[PDB]
Amino acid sequence: SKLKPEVVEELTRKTYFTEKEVQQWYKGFIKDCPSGQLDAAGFQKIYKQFFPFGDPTKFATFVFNVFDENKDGRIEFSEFIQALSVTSRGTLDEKLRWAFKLYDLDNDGYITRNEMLDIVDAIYQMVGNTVELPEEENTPEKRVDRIFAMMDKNADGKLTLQEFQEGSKADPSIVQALSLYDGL
Ligand SMILES: CC(C)c1c(C(=O)Nc2ccccc2)c(-c2ccccc2)c(-c2ccc(F)cc2)n1CC[C@@H](O)C[C@@H](O)CC(=O)O
Ligand SMILES: CC(C)c1c(C(=O)Nc2ccccc2)c(-c2ccccc2)c(-c2ccc(F)cc2)n1CC[C@@H](O)C[C@@H](O)CC(=O)O
Ligand SMILES: [Ca+2]
Ligand SMILES: [Ca+2]
Ligand SMILES: [Ca+2]
Ligand code: NA
Ligand code: NA
Repeated sequence: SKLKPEVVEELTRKTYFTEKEVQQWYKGFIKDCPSGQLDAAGFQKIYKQFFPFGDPTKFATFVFNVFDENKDGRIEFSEFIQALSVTSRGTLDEKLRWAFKLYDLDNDGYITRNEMLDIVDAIYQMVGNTVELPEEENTPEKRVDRIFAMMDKNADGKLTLQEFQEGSKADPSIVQALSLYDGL
């Protein structure tokens, strides 16, 4: 009940984890999902555990789709560990690029005001009452307006990856959120 040697080596080379950390995360992954394939409902259950005082269902669905690389409706361990690596230990640039993919719902190379608003409304639902909101950003629409004011340099209503990267790095509050390693 362990990973084959070849897979351990492969996954270690593709992530910021060590061999022992990979084998350890697999033990926990298998314990919760014995088949090794996480379903949308199971992934939903996990996110409900991160945010018990809100509704993470909509956001969890968007996240599930992004990191289901091969789009087969299941998150296998290889997809899980690589997602976890970028999201928990990646550099700022690598995290930003996965953040862009999440906001680019149709993967067409632009984030529209409507694509972003859908995600941000999911984020506000997920938080719930667990974050006091300044009045100037107490709605998804207000947050989106501020973001596109800061980042849409050509004012075409869409964000390229270049606009999203430079705009995010300009805001000290965004830089901090994307510069953590194991939550620190
Ligand atoms: C280690 C724990 C905090 C964690 C995370 C996480 O790090 N999230 C985190 C939060 C913030 C920043 C970075 C990471 C994720 C976790 C979940 C989703 C995405 C990323 C990490 C999970 C986890 C839960 C259920 C699963 F099916 C698999 C893993 N788990 C739980 C694993 C644990 O059930 C092992 C099991 O053996 C214990 C038991 O059965 O009693
Ligand atoms: C679960 C965790 C590893 C995660 C994911 C994710 O879904 N990964 C995952 C893992 C395995 C399988 C599938 C998915 C994404 C994550 C990243 C991109 C898109 C969707 C989710 C993030 C995360 C990282 C930086 C951000 F700016 C925001 C969120 N994080 C880290 C969140 C953490 O910074 C929250 C913060 O509020 C707490 C703190 O201050 O430490
Ligand atoms: Ca998959
Ligand atoms: Ca798009
Ligand atoms: Ca633009
Ligand atoms: Na590694
Ligand atoms: Na996408």
